[PDB]
Amino acid sequence: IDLEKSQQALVQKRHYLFDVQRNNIAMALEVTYRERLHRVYKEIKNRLDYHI
Amino acid sequence: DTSTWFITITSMIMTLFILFQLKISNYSYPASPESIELKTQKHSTPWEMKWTKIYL
Repeated sequence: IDLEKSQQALVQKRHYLFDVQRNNIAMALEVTYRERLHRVYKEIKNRLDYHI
Repeated sequence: DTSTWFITITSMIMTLFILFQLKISNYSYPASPESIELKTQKHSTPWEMKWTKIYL
């Protein structure tokens, strides 16, 4: 009994953490694209603030 | 009485020690039965360790 569940324990463990590695890198590209759209507004706000 | 001459019994004693080494050789010791329970425990524990290594 204890070695039958030892089969099934590693097949629910592995598919959870192998999609966490999908989504831990998925957030790494959104927060570097959201900060790409935001920064290009910041360095054109400096010229909208300087000449006044 | 003080009997004599001895050519008798002593050749009929070593035929007897083919009998007594036949009967008493087929006996059973209670202790040997406690030894076979020990090796069955360590084998499945290593087999579970072979299953734990099949996990790890």
